[PDB]
Amino acid sequence: RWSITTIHNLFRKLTHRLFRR
Repeated sequence: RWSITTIHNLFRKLTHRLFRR
């Protein structure tokens, strides 16, 4: 369970390798 409200932006690119979906 990944609860990322706005931070999702700093992850969508940072962890894009994992959250590529």
